[PDB]
Amino acid sequence: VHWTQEERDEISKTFQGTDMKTVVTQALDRMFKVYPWTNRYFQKRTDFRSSIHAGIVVGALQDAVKHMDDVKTLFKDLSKKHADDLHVDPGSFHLLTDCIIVELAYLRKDCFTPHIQGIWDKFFEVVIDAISKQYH
Amino acid sequence: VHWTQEERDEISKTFQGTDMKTVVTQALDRMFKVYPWTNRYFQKRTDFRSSIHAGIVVGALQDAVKHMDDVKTLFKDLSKKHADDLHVDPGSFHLLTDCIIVELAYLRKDCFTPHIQGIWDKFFEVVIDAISKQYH
Amino acid sequence: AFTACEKQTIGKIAQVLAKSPEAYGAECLARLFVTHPGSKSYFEYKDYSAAGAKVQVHGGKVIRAVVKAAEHVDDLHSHLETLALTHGKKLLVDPQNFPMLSECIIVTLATHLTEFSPDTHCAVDKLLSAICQELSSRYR
Amino acid sequence: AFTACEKQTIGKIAQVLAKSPEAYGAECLARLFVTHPGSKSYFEYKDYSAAGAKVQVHGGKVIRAVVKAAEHVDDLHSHLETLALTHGKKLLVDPQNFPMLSECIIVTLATHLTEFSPDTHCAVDKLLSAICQELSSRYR
Ligand code: HEM
Ligand code: HEM
Ligand code: HEM
Ligand code: HEM
Repeated sequence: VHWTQEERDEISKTFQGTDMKTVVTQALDRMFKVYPWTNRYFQKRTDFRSSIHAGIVVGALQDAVKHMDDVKTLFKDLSKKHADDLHVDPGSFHLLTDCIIVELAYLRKDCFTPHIQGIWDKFFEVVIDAISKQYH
Repeated sequence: VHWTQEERDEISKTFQGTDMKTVVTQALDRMFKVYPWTNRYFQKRTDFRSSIHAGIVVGALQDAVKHMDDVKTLFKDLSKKHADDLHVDPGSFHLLTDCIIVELAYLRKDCFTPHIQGIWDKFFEVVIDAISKQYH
Repeated sequence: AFTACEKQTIGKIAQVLAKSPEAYGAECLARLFVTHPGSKSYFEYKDYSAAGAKVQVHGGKVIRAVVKAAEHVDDLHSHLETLALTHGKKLLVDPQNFPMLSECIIVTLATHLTEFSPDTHCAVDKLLSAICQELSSRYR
Repeated sequence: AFTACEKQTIGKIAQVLAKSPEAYGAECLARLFVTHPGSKSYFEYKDYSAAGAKVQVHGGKVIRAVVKAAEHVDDLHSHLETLALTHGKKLLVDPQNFPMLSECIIVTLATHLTEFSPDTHCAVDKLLSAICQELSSRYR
């Protein structure tokens, strides 16, 4: 994957000027309602909180944004953790990122243009691939 | 993509020791019956022949195997052809490769083991990605 | 498989889309063309943006059909039959594209609608899925 | 949705499968585990090959269900109702996995059957498609 400066800027700027923690919190809740089967992993953690989890997820994305050209190497362990430890079906990864795009769209309204959506789609595609890599 | 010694031989040995032109001819006929909408690209080609087209398709795959290390670069022009001139839905590429796998399995019967199928699956994944690259 | 609650949300959303079918539909298609370029393969347009005249006309045909389906939700199978025959027997559009467009309609609704809560999203996603399944039902 | 000729082919494939559900199902799942490693996340096995005992027990339940569905084609919605709820409400298996197994069942038949013509392939695919449709109908 190759990034243009405009794409880097759109992603980096949004993470520094938008409350991604809230966006991701609402994206998780949206996901649990539209794609109920994803609850599978959390109905077991009695003290699970969307707010805390979102913060943990945004902390990883924020990291991916800083090493955008090496997301695969950066997420190697996170990927192994999801495959071997958590046993998360990698097919569910896009259900969350797709919900984040809906929340970004809902937040930016007419400013979330097809072109801007394309940049985020591209970014989440790179993130899904990096985190799905260590599934053997 | 990194190919183990085992996969490189499986692929090359087959294109070598097997009648791949017949396999793809039947794969094409199989795709036209199982996924009827793929016929649209040949409905106006009055002189179309499955066996002729197959030799041409096998030609590119043979070239992809010779350059298994960089199919992406090799298929750049072919990808632009399918995208710009032929206007083939890239989402239809796997319908043919999936049928080639069914023909290989019907051909090798019990010798087409899950592990061997994985080799071919990864190969056609690399090929579909290479032929879909130039769609913008 | 639609409760009375989902019926009210759907009808309420069909009302909004009916106001300007072409504008909403054009935006839906533009997102699809940007996110899934392969889908451009079915249209011979010069402009694949929301402003394209051909995209506006097609976008409008698509949304109007969605609005009408939302109104005949009680009999989706008999209502979308003609439309299902058209895609599967005449247009021969690869069915793998239907769900792709459904997600772009969802994103388009989120950028417009004042309220787009998980519940509304779910009701709308359920209608589009039902519509996509009918449209893919007459290929073979 | 099934011509009288498709039900005959379906009826022929169901008898071949019913003879060795464990062996056949195990091969189907092994192929799924190799080509789509993510599907392994639902099972806690030590051996994911067709030689595994756990894989054969599960593979057996899966294939016998298909055999029975092949028997109840005239009303798949009613016959498969219970299994759909189990998948949709109890197991919570991501429905995206269903079509992936369908293709592995198809490859498995191709390596075993004496005759697997495109006509026979089409009838089986249509049956697997309908089963996948019903199994994902009660998630939301
Ligand atoms: C695609 C974006 C995602 C990213 C970047 C991400 C990142 C993370 C991170 C950084 C952790 C903490 C790792 C640790 O415990 O040391 C985590 C834990 C976890 N993730 Fe993911 N994740 C993503 C998507 C998902 C999805 C969609 C699911 C499943 C529906 C999921 C389920 C889990 C679970 C169950 C845990 C552990 C729960 C806990 O310990 O509280 N993740 N994830
Ligand atoms: C990934 C496997 C495929 C490969 C390697 C492949 C390869 C080729 C090659 C080498 C050509 C010749 C290009 C030239 O004119 O120089 C070609 C032509 C063409 N391909 Fe593909 N192709 C593949 C899949 C498909 C599929 C799935 C379709 C559509 C169902 C398709 C439709 C066509 C058409 C319509 C032509 C023109 C043939 C003619 O003029 O008679 N291709 N392809
Ligand atoms: C929400 C799903 C969709 C709906 C409700 C829908 C609806 C329609 C309608 C109402 C028409 C007009 C048919 C006529 O002229 O009688 C049509 C035409 C068409 N549709 Fe679909 N469609 C859908 C998805 C798609 C997708 C995803 C594609 C392909 C990317 C597609 C490609 C076409 C094409 C090529 C035409 C012909 C355009 C023309 O005649 O100029 N449709 N569709
Ligand atoms: C498309 C064909 C499928 C059919 C007909 C089918 C059939 C079955 C049947 C009959 C059972 C046992 C029902 C019971 O005892 O209540 C079962 C269990 C289960 N299925 Fe499915 N299934 C299918 C696909 C899938 C797929 C693709 C996965 C995931 C990769 C999956 C995961 C499960 C799991 C985890 C169980 C529970 C097994 C256990 O805990 O022992 N199923 N399935």
